[PDB]
Amino acid sequence: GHLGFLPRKRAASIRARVKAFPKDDRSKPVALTSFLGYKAGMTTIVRDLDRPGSKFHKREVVEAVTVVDTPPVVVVGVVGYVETPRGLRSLTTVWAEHLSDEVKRRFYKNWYKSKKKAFTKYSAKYAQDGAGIERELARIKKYASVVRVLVHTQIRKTPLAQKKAHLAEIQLNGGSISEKVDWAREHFEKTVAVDSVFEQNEMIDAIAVTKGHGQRGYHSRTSINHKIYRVGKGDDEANGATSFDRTKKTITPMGGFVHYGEIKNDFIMVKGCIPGNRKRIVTLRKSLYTNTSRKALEEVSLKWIDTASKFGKGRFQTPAEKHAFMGTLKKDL
Amino acid sequence: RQSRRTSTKLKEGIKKKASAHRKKEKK
Amino acid sequence: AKSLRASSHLNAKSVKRRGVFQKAVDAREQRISDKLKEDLLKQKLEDLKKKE
Amino acid sequence: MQLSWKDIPTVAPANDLLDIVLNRTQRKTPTVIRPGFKITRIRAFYMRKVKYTGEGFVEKFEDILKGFPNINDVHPFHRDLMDTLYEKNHYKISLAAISRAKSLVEQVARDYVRLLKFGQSLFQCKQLKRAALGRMATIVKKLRDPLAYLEQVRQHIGRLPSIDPNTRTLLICGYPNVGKSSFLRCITKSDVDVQPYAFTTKSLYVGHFDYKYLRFQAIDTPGILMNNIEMQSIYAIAHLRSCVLYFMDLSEQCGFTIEAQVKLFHSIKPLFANKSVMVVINERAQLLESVKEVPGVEIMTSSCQLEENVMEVRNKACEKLLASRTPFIPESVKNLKKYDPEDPNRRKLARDIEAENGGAGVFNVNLKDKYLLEDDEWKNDIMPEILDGKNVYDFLDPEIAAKLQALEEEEEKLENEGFYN
Amino acid sequence: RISLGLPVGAIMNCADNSGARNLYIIAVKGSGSRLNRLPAASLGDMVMATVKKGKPELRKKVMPAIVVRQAKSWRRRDGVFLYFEDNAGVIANPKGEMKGSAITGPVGKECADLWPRVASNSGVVV
Amino acid sequence: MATRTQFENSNEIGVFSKLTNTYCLVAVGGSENFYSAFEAELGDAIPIVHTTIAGTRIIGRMTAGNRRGLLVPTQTTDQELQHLRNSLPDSVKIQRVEERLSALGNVICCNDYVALVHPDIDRETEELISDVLGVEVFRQTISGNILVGSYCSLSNQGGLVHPQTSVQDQEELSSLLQVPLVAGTVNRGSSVVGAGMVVNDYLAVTGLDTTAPELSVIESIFRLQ
Amino acid sequence: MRIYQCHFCSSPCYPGHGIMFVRNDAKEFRFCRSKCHKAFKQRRNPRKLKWTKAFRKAAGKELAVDSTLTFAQRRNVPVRYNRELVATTLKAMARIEEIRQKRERAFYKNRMRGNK
RNA sequence: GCGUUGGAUUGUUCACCCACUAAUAGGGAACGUGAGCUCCCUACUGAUGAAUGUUACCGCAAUAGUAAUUGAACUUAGUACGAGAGGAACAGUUCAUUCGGAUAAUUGGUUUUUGCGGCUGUCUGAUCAGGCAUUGCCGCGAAGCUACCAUCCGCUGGAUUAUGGCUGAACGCCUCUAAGUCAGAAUCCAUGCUAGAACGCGGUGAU
RNA sequence: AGCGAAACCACAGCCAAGGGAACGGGCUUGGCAGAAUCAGCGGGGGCUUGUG
Ligand SMILES: [Zn+2]
Repeated sequence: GHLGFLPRKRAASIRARVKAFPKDDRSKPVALTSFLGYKAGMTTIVRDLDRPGSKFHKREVVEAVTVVDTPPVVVVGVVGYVETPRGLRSLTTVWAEHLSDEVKRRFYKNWYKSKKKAFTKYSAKYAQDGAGIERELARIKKYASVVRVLVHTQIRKTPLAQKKAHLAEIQLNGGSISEKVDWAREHFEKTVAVDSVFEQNEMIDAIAVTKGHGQRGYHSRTSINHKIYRVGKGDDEANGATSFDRTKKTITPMGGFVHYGEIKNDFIMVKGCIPGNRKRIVTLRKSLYTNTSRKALEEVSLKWIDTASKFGKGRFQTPAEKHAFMGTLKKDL
Repeated sequence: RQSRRTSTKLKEGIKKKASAHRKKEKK
Repeated sequence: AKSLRASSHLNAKSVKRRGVFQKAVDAREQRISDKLKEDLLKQKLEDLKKKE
Repeated sequence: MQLSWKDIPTVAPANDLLDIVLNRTQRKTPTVIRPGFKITRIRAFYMRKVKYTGEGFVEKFEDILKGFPNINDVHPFHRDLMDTLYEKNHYKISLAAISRAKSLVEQVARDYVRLLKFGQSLFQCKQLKRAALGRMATIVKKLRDPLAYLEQVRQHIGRLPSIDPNTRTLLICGYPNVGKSSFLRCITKSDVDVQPYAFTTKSLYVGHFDYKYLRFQAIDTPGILMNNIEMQSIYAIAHLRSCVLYFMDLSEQCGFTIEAQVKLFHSIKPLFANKSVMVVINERAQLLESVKEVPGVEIMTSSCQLEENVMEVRNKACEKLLASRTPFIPESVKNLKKYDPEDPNRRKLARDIEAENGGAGVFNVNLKDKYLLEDDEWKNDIMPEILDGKNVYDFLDPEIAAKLQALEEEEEKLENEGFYN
Repeated sequence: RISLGLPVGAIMNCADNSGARNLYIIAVKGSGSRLNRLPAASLGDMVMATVKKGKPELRKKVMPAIVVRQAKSWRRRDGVFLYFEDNAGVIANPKGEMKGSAITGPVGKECADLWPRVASNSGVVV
Repeated sequence: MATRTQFENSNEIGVFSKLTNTYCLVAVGGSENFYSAFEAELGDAIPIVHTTIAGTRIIGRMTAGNRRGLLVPTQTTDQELQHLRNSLPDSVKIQRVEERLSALGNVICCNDYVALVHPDIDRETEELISDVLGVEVFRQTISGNILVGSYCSLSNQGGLVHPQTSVQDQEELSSLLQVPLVAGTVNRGSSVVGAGMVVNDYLAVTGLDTTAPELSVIESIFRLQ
Repeated sequence: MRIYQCHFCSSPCYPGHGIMFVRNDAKEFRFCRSKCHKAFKQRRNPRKLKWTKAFRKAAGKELAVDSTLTFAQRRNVPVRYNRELVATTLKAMARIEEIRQKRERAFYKNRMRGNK
């Protein structure tokens, strides 16, 4: 086997962590660098390949893509790390007062017995014009090279019963640290959209903990360069409808995904297969650099999204496709 | 890379080479 | 044959860097400054539903 | 084999050919043995080395003997062509000394290996290896005399023209600097030096051309007065199936007399009689017809400055070698001009359109704006293609709205009857 | 890429009117040196084949062959998976010129784009 | 008037293109030089059609046509059939034919007047060839060879077949087409000649290894100048 | 794309689904799943088995000939495309699907009579 | 750094030949893998684990390991080059080989939904109910076990060797070198990838 | 969950090199080493070179 993947041992968490972060462009205004979500099955996809110089130029091409449930995500804190001779050293993190039940729940292993007294005497540290709070912001604003944001999943929106929000650090590649903080100041408690991190037709890498078996498996793996096909939004009906097909249907197959629910909010559709399995948390980073290849230049024209039920077999797409073929039966009339 | 320790079998297998050079000169 | 760490593909994928996919990020960067900043304005509407 | 020799492996000058093979037995094979080994492993160590180098030189001379043509086996012309440039006997001994040497290095390997399996101690075992390579080397050291000559012949045969005796050949001959170099220069694209001295071109210059959709070649000869340069030109017409183009000059040029050209023709007559001679000229006028006594003769007065008369030579020579309801066309095709590649003001092709955008396998060949619609606004085609389990094309035809109205009338005639209760 | 189904030591049938009936596959041209496995051949691939049953003019000879029928379910980029009835192959010289004037039976789409004269010599394509 | 170009450095032009009096067919790929050669020769007078058939570059030896119509196989997809009517004028018709065989370029060797087809074809095809193209249809084989479009190239001026044709089949078949026949080669002594080159009334496009003795035969029978 | 009726089912076969077969007689044998495909190997008649439409179109369970069923002919002649001639097809196919189910629902009540 | 094949011979194998591929390099690790062949100790793969205010959440990174590989095709072209025969390459693209890491949307040995139809050995007073058959047989099947038998993915900066130089001594010329200095190998070292010191650290929540 | 042996036993058991004597296991010089324990494998016990 491969030597570099040693020790082949258990990951620390269900949530694998972003080892690297994208560099910096100081000319840009402030931008997030990554985003989190949950793996949700595999779907078949067809489109015409507008790749020049190709043996499959302009022809129809069929490929399996994974959909990842990515809800809008909420800031609860900002962090400042100083550069040291010894690397990096978070000198201060600072939070946002109005924390949700989901975030607080991350601070208790036993939520039921608890007196739920968590960010409380810290919330009374907030209760004034600022003073102590605005001090610790100025602390960061003075020193510290990289400014990272504390955020958590909106898991109540999720069709998962795990109920306990995941915390993940995501840094900021917007230039000047004065801007960095004065972007995190305004964006405390505010929910952050998925389409405001990634567009369609983009290369991204993904992180996830791998499908455990019986030691074998259950390692953190990062795959690199994967094209986002579709960014959909939960408020817009007909996600399955392309510019071609245009029949009103959701990307969710008839009766939800395999061991995963209805997709009642925003999602990402990524080329090929993300590591791990459905339910697992994945964090998507924006590829560290600019990989200008014709593999990355092409803007895709999706044709049709296979929304057949993968549980068992799928001969049809919508419930409207069952009774147009069957007609009408016993229990109906 | 080569070493710079003389192993004792050599360090004394030099003396027993040097002794052979003594009896060679006389004859 | 050339490696990934060879001098050929390193020079080739250095010239093309300043293409479209530095500006497509900037085109999306405004949507971060638009709808996400509209989330600041939408919650300011509900705060004016509470201040009334 | 064939008539072109260039694919000949290079011959190292003896001492170099040593340090190729006598070194090969040191990099490729094992090199270190302990004195406290089992004797059968020391025996085999050196047999592995002696027998490796034994094949080493043999392999090297297998490349040389098979890589050079055997002088007599080839062709009656080519046997002479190589004897005129090199000593044929010296060449044949250079085929035979290597052949004796090849069977000598095999003789060292078979003998010494048979002696080595009976070598008991290390010092017998090792010395017999050194003896093996010693006897091998001495064979190779004696070969410094032939292998330097075989190097000169490796380069000289390597640049030698590949002529074909069966193809439509035409020799260009005459005295040195008549105007034969000025002849081959314009008739065909082959660089021949025009320089006002004696032996300008020492070798055969070939000039390929085509006439009446058929393949011809013109071979230039050095020049005749016996010398080695002289003998190559003599055996050029003699062994090749060709018509001889002898050239003369009716002026003060060349340096040689016209009278010398007549005595040249009659003296070397024995060979070119059966070849059908063609003569072209670029007391004084009478002795030109003394050449006309020979059964095969022609005489033409020519000017080489103008291109017609020099071309008429080629036309006559080519004739010498050969003996021995209504259809529909659209009006818009005939009206438009033929394509001009160097034209500054013309319509642009895909080759030029896709080069302006960049590259070739980098611009996607756009199908749009190359097709004829009714209105050019919807040139950006959308098309639904599939509408719920049934594709659009299965229903898509013109005047289907009228066929819909035919089914719309069927609705009112089946509603009033009472199918829906 | 397409799936492999005609291994080393397979009895493919003849599809052209040269004289031969069947071809015995000894080695695959353009092969990967696998560990503890002999390489396999697919559609449109060139394979060294000796005639088992045919005519004395064709037999006793080692020659390359272009497979036109696979008979193991392969991938198409147009969604569907298909396979032929039986494993078969036509014989041709190193250039791509067909010895047989006409080809009986179907010829695969993946073989036809690759080889230009095979696309001309075919009776029924797909 | 006779041209010498290539596609994908392959001598078989007529496999990757089909040329008629009113239009031309071209496969889409990386190379545009193959399209450019026709673009130089023909211009913007008659259309040249960038298209695929069933999703293949092989196009000329899979379709048939002339001045009045165009034949396309059963394997033809909807969108490729769509773009073909998006390009071509009302003077040329287009029809898909439901078939056993796809190889239309191998079976139908046709000009504006006479069509040679396969003897094993169904009756519905022969009824549809004469209706759409406005031509006379004939079931005949050349020199024992069963695929006639592959081993023949045909236009209104002249017509070429492979060198293995008997003198009996040269003169009898020249009475069917009302024009003389020359049995010769294209692309340095190749048997497959209809696929080796494309020809109409005024233009003849051969592969780059077509020699001068071959080209002189082509200039003579197809009467270019 | 083209949605193909199955040889065994006559049920819609989507791209990526099912296995096609090509005979030495050479025509399309398109299947919706492996079940139908493995039944075809056993040389079973489609009209004999009951879960398909090949039986139901023949015996008299669902209507075989109708005005709405002829509209779904395998169309052949290519058309020039107009922005409004395909804008009507959207509302046309939605209208015909209503009638296709309703006259089948009318065929259902003419089948269910005899129980009363 | 990264790769190094398959077949007829074995009266003691002590010989070799055409088939492919980019190429089918030589050796060492002693009785290497003959305790894989004709209830003595511990390395290693992983797994918990007391302890340094408790408990928890976000981290950092000392160190250790490391990875991709080879070939063809389009344009550059039938251009340079050449008497012709022949015939490149950089730049720009598209796939494939093997390796490696993932993954199940399809394919497939699958299976104790022991899912449903059919038949049997055996019956119950007979239809029904299958009660049972060391897992009864057959048709097919989701869920799973799980595969080149499938699909996706597989990176850019420094510093160098050989070498080519620049200024330029020694040695009133010259010289890539001595003091300097520029470029440069699948190398090296980072970047990236894996793990996180259980006695390396930081920030923050709760009395 | 109960009942419950024996063989065996100077003493311990980390690498690297050196320790002259087919002797390294305690010594010399280094690398190192944190308590406690469970599951695998079939894992171990100045010689010479190229030209007689
Ligand atoms: Zn079916």
